Amino acid sequence: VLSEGEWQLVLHVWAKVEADVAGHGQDILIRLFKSHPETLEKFDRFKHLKTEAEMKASEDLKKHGVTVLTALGAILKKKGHHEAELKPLAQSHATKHKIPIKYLEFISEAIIHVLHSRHPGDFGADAQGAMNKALELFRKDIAAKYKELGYQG
Ligand code: HEM
Repeated sequence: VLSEGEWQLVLHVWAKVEADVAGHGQDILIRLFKSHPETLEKFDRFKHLKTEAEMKASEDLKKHGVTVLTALGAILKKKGHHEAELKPLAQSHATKHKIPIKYLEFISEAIIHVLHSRHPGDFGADAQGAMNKALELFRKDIAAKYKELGYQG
């Protein structure tokens, strides 16, 4: 359970992300695909992209980065009370997209790296720890729905 102070650190940096949702979404997905190429293979939509420059040039990738970060921002702003938001996302990711929980750990690492690069003054160690706690809570609650559905592993 995050404390109020931890949530304030999370949402303070997140309000900065929202100034350029699309640039953040591109940077996070590109870092994910470069750091963990098995993730790119899950996207029929993107798996034709073979270089970082091709990834940066893809408008469709930039659009999907916005989709992803808008869903995550709506979850963070619930401060843990996010059951209604996670149901459909766990269901699609487990049963349609076939995304292991581990790959959610990988995207969490990419989010934290990009927030540290773009917002160092608002993303000191206290805020890095709080965001890590918020993304761990996200993964914990998604993993429980995966397990219900027979996909935790
Ligand atoms: C912060 C974590 C993530 C969030 C908030 C998120 C959010 C979303 C949203 C909102 C959609 C569109 C609606 C839906 O299908 O449920 C989507 C689609 C999708 N996501 Fe995620 N996602 C996350 C992580 C991942 C990861 C790690 C992968 C793969 C490694 C992944 C793979 C996909 C795929 C394959 C689609 C369908 C893309 C298409 O063909 O249109 N997601 N995601």
